Amino acid sequence: GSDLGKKLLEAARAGQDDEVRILMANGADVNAEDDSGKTPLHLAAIKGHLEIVEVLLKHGADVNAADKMGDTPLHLAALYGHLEIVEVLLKNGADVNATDTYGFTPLHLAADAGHLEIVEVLLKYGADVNAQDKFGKTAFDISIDNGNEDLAEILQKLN
Amino acid sequence: MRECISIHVGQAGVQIGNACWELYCLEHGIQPDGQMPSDDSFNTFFSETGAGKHVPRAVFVDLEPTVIDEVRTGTYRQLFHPEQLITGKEDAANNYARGHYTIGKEIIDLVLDRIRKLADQCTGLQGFLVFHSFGGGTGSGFTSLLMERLSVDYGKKSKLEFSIYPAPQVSTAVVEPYNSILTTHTTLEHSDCAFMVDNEAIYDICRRNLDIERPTYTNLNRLISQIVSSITASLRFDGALNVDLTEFQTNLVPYPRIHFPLATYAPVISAEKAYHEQLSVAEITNACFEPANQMVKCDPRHGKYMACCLLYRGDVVPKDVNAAIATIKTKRSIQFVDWCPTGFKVGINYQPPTVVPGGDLAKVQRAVCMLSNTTAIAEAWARLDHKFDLMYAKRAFVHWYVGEGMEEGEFSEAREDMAALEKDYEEVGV
Amino acid sequence: MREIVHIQAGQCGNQIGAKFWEVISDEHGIDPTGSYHGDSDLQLERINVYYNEATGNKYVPRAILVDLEPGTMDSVRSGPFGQIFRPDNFVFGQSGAGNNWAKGHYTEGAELVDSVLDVVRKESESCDCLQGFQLTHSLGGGTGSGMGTLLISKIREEYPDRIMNTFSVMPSPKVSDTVVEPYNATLSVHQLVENTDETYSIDNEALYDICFRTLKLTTPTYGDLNHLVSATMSGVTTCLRFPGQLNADLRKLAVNMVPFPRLHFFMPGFAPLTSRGSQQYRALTVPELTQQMFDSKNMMAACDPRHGRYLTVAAIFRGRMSMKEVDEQMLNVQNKNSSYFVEWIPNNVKTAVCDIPPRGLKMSATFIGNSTAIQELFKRISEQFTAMFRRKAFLHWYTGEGMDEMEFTEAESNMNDLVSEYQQYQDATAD
Amino acid sequence: AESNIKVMCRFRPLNESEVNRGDKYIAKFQGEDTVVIASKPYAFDRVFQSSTSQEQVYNDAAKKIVKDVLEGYNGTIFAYGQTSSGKTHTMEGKLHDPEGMGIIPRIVQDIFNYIYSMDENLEFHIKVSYFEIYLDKIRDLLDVSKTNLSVHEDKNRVPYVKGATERFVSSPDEVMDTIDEGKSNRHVAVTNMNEHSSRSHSIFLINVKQENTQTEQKLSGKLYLVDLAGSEKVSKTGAEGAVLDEAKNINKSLSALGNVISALAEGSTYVPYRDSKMTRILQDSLGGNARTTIVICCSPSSYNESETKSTLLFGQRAKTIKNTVSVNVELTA
Ligand SMILES: Nc1nc2c(ncn2[C@@H]2O[C@H](COP(=O)(O)OP(=O)(O)OP(=O)(O)O)[C@@H](O)[C@H]2O)c(=O)[nH]1
Ligand SMILES: Nc1nc2c(ncn2[C@@H]2O[C@H](COP(=O)(O)OP(=O)(O)O)[C@@H](O)[C@H]2O)c(=O)[nH]1
Ligand SMILES: Nc1ncnc2c1ncn2[C@@H]1O[C@H](COP(=O)(O)OP(=O)(O)O)[C@@H](O)[C@H]1O
Ligand code: ALF
Ligand code: ALF
Ligand SMILES: [Mg+2]
Ligand SMILES: [Mg+2]
Ligand SMILES: [Mg+2]
Repeated sequence: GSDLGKKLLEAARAGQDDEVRILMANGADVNAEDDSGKTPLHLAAIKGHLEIVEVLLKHGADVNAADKMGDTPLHLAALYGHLEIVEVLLKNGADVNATDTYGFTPLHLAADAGHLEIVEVLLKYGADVNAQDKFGKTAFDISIDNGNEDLAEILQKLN
Repeated sequence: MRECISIHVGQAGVQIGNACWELYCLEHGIQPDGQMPSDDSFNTFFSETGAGKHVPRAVFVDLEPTVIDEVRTGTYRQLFHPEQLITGKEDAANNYARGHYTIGKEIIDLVLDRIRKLADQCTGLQGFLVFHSFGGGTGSGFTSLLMERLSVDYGKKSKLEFSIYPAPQVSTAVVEPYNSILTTHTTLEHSDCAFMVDNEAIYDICRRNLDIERPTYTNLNRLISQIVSSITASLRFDGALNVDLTEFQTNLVPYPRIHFPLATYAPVISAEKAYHEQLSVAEITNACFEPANQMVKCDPRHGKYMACCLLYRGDVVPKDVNAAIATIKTKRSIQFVDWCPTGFKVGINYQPPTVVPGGDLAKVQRAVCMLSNTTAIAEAWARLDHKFDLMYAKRAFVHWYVGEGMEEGEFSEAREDMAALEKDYEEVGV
Repeated sequence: MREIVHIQAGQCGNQIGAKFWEVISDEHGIDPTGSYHGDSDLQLERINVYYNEATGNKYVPRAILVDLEPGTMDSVRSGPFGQIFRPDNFVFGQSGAGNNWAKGHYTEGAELVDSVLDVVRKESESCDCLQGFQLTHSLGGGTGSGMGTLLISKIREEYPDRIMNTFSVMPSPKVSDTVVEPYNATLSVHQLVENTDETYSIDNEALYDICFRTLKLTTPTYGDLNHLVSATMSGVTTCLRFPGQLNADLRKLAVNMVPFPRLHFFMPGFAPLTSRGSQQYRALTVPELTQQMFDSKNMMAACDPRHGRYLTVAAIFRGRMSMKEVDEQMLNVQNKNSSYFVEWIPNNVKTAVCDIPPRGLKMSATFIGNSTAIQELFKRISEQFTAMFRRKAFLHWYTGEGMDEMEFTEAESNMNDLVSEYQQYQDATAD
Repeated sequence: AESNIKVMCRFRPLNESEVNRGDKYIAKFQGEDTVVIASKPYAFDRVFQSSTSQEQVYNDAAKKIVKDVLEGYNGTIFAYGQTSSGKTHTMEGKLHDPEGMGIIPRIVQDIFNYIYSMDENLEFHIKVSYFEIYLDKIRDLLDVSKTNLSVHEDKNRVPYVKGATERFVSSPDEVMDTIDEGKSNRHVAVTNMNEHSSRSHSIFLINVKQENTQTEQKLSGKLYLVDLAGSEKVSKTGAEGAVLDEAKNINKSLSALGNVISALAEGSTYVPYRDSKMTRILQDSLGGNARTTIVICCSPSSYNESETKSTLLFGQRAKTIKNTVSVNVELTA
């Protein structure tokens, strides 16, 4: 949404808390997209900017907004290891089992990234342990493939 | 008749050679094409062709072509025959090992073949004058290789050096102390007499005496050329003193290893000095005993003399000289070793010093060059040895030499030889 | 020696490489058609170091352009100086490496490597006296990093006596979101420590920080970062490109800069720092250049030089200035800051003054430092690497390409030894 | 429990070249442990005079390493010296002449002779590898196709040459056939200093693995038996061309060996093992888990005084280095 949109995406990725608040008040589109289809929420979920994730969601950002690769902010906070953001998205209606263009789920991404605590929280919220990606891999298959013993033990019980 | 072959090695050697040969031509009235409208002693340094052209008895060698390319394209391109200007493709990269081994061994045979062709034109070859820097890979490594090979091919034939001692003001390599020690160790038993020229001493004289804010190699070489010409005038003109290469050794070298005389030149006056008239024989003689006019930075007052030669040129009378030496005796604390004839050796040439037309030096009615073997010169070795020690203790840069086929033992050996040399200067005149 | 063979690999390599060729062609008075239209004989004196003289009045970069992705090649050809390059020297794949070092090093890269060597051999065998190779690439991607290091090893095997020089761009989270960049950078550093003679550590962390903090560019682009890279590349190659005494070739530079074989990672620095096509004038003085060039704010590697000691330094001043003033200012800096220079390497700071300034500036200064503070850059990468490796994150992407987990362990071990070696010389005393 | 590196000095009789020139025997000897060169005494763990036999050298240098390897320890024996000081003579020797053979063929025999004596309920598994470091490349001496093997790290970050021919031997005869094969691939050239100058660093590795059928206990022992090439001045060797290129590389790995020792004797927090490939292979023998004996070779000629001094001072330095030696487990977490 115009000049305000580019500025909102920049402020969200830079972690400019106050500058995000100002642009919102000035009417910047909460869901203004970047060249990759990422909204200020995806950028804040990549960069680990919790306070910004919260202002954006309070100002009605789309929690399930998918970029051009089909990734939601949940897929991104799970990949980047941002536990506190993963808990915030889930508490605000994030699709636990959202699938990107590669058949990846936030669970595939947290397993591949090796973020034990994120996997524990995704499963709590209903992540499908049996979900297969376009490579025909489940979160458990990824865990054994990476040679992650801790994680494979964690996923074995359910799978 | 009494020929002397000059060998100019690497950049410093070649560039100093350019300055020396330019000055020799002016001194003997030889034009840049080898023609002279003016037998005579200059024949020791110049051969003559059937066409009446006078050709320097010299070889210019460098492992890279750029410096010699300037000689073969410059003023004086007709003075030298192309065969006496020898160049490779790749230099020694400031590495003694590349000069002595890797790169140098590729051109050594060709250089000896060219010196052999020059020696074949000599009826009474005295020996060689070798010009090189201590710091460069070619100047250090190639010179030591050449010196060893010349002792094999020429045996007992005299070899004198004009060595450029490194100064940080103008240094191009961090490894110069390594290259200096390695070349000194390797060349020591192959050289009869070596005149070190400290680039810092020359740099300071240019700044102080010639009012040159930032001296360049052009500035340094013009002044170096003046001292070289003074030392070689005894061979190129008809004198009584140091008329031959053997006389240099007899008069300046009391012990084989202690073969490093100190040169002091006076007067060094700026071309901008307008009202300030002509210096007396006493004034120029006094100037020889002052450290600021020295070719090497060191303190003779802290050392002992073992030989002294005063080479005057121009409007100088023997009565003026004797009067000056006598006053020096009553003045300065000028101490000679206990085992030595306490006396000077005096040379007088009636030709005033020649200056290059657009040069920094003023033309003087009378000049003097003092050649003295003093234990004070050991201070120059100590400075260099200390820099070597600092780096070597950490084996900093050593990998570069070892990679080229040198052994670490050669570094220890070279440094032990320098320590023995420092010990020799200490023992001499105890 | 004379000729340098230039290789450009991957997106970053080709973008920074292309900028290098346009900056140096302008300095040597060469237009986009290859014709010399300059007005100084100094511009052509050492033209043969980077250019081959082709039929007639034309000059052609001795450059090989490599990518596993075709798009970058098209962008280079379409560029200002795009037509200057030898058409047969563009060696491109169709697949890409997908930011995977293993695809670049063992898979897709290995399939393209021989086609590249065919072209490098042609350029090398045409040399009267080859100095060696200059590679531009990033360490964070797949091609530049994996294939670039594969090329380094292959070229070294065939040319063991030639100098291997790189302009290696270090990744930073500030400019790229790619998760696996620490893996790609650590796997590459392992290759560089063993296989290069000299590496210019061009850090995106530092480039971003200069653009944001000093140049006040709120959202820097690769165009902004590349403007600092091209100023640096011009500065560090001045000694190779114009007649001069100091570090005139790749080997003399290595001999002056590298006291220990593994410690060949340079921290470049530049002054004045400027933004793209912005005037300007006001020309910095010699004390200003001298101060600014030694400041943490002017370093192209995100390390504080005051946190370490300089083993060796090469300083290049460009423009018409007093050589006396340069000598005084340079001596002042090392007398006042004695503690930042190792006492056991005497006269370890070498200065050069080139009369030709770069375009847009009347006066400039380039610094090349071999500082123990570079360990800060390697520690930053190592910390990022271990955080991921400790949890075996993304490992199957690499092992799936035939790599072994042990290469990760070995690469990490090697980089930590490099850090440990820098620390040793940082603490060393002359005594 | 620890114990320093054992350094033992061996002087050879003056060679023909030496004798057929001036050359004075410069070494003087005090007791069974001191050599005196230029009134300076250089004392080692045991000094062997020129007259010393191959069986005498073996009995005092190795023989002890055989018990240790069998007990689960790691053993390293390497011969260091200047060109033609007797390195290959000490280590290889007349491989088949009973009185004339070196350390390696004697270890090979005494390995099996001790084993036949060992517990009947002890299962042994001996494998051997033989390779050279010629022109700074790890060339297999039992496979000519394997010309550039790589040094890699094990789980414990302990370097090892990955992919060398590992041959399971069962008899001393089986080992000798492979040493014969290995020797007959090892690069040799002619220097003015030595007619059969070794041009690579010979690494012979015995890998003994033992399991008790009742104790379910397993032991392992890596036995390194390195014949290094010698440090050489071009002046002395007359080394030109390919011979000199060989020399360039020998001096490089060798100065690196010295750097590793220097570092360890000085206790400098670093140690540049990552400098030569050789110095990474010996990494364990040098700082850690191996009982190491260095056999330093010297020429008693006055001609080779400088170099003999430098070999002695390496020895002196090396003798101070304390190893951190323990038994090898072969454990499963
Ligand atoms: N006086 C004087 N010193 C010079 C000159 N050129 C170089 N030097 C000095 O000599 C040393 C550098 O050695 P070079 O002669 O340039 O090198 P090289 O002999 O050509 O050897 P490589 O280039 O390494 O093959 C430094 O101490 C320089 O200051 C010159 O023309 N005059
Ligand atoms: N300075 C700079 N860095 C770049 C440029 N393009 C990409 N990068 C960086 O290079 C890395 C990505 O590698 P890239 O070159 O795209 O991969 P490749 O094409 O597979 O080699 C990241 O760290 C990017 O920040 C560029 O033009 N300039
Ligand atoms: N202790 C010794 N007694 C008698 N001859 C010896 C002794 N050591 C060496 N030699 C002889 O000296 C020569 C060179 O020895 P060698 O081991 O091959 O050299 P290197 O030390 O370079 O490995 C051989 O002919 C060898 O038999
Ligand atoms: F172009 Al890539 F990883 F091959 F960015
Ligand atoms: F056999 Al050698 F040096 F002569 F090891
Ligand atoms: Mg040169
Ligand atoms: Mg790309
Ligand atoms: Mg041998």
